[PDB]
Amino acid sequence: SIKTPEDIEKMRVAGRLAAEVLEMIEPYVKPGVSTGELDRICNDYIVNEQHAVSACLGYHGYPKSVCISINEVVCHGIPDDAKLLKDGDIVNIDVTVIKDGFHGDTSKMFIVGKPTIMGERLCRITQESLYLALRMVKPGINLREIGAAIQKFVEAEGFSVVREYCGHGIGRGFHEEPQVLHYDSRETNVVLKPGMTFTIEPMVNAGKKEIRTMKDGWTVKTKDRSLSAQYEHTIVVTDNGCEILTLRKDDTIPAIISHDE
Ligand SMILES: CCCC[C@H](N)P(=O)(O)O
Ligand SMILES: [Mn+2]
Ligand SMILES: [Mn+2]
Ligand code: NA
Repeated sequence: SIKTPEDIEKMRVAGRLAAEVLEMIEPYVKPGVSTGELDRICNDYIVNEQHAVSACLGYHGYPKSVCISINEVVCHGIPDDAKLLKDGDIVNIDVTVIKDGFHGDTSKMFIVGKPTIMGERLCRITQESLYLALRMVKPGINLREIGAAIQKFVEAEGFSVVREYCGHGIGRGFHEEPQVLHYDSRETNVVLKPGMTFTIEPMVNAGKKEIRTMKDGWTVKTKDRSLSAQYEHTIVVTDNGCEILTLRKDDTIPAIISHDE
């Protein structure tokens, strides 16, 4: 659907809150901390200070407030008090908050302690794949072209793109049309129009693209157990580009990307 200026302003607020959760949690992502504790810190912040709510809790039965994925875990990892972070771990914390009826969905990678060269490389390339997609967003561009560009870049940099999960429209609904694939698919044919709001969240594997879903129905891992990284931003298509609604202080791209002169 096409969001009204009123809807978009509410999404700016929700997106900002989701981003602030990631900015807040940063210092706590240290060796020795449990993902369960990280989840509590995030949830307490969302509820007690932001006065919002996690869109994750109860969603299709999801048991926690945020998703925390480590190393070979591709996405939707479930916070656990017994899972401790250690040196070299690459960790994704995926936050989705609902505020004033609208969603803000975003995630970023954190590297614990001493980084490993490939771990840093994978995260760097993954974020750049997201940035490349973001710089392409504007009315007239087809989602298929965006997916194709992400895949071309990721593969050109020696990595692979997960196919089973994708970006998505977002608003009063957590996941709305359309699907935002991060690869070139013949199924995709959506011409972007101003007012559309959706996420871009490429999952990149250091090894092969194949994944495997654990018994809990949420935790997804790389089939070859290679590392997997992901970054996600919620955006709104503007008349001449896009506006990132979940930008953080550490992002190295501006919130508004216009293609004018
Ligand atoms: C509990 C569901 C988590 C959904 C993720 N935020 P995404 O939509 O980025 O995959
Ligand atoms: Mn997310
Ligand atoms: Mn999402
Ligand atoms: Na991972």
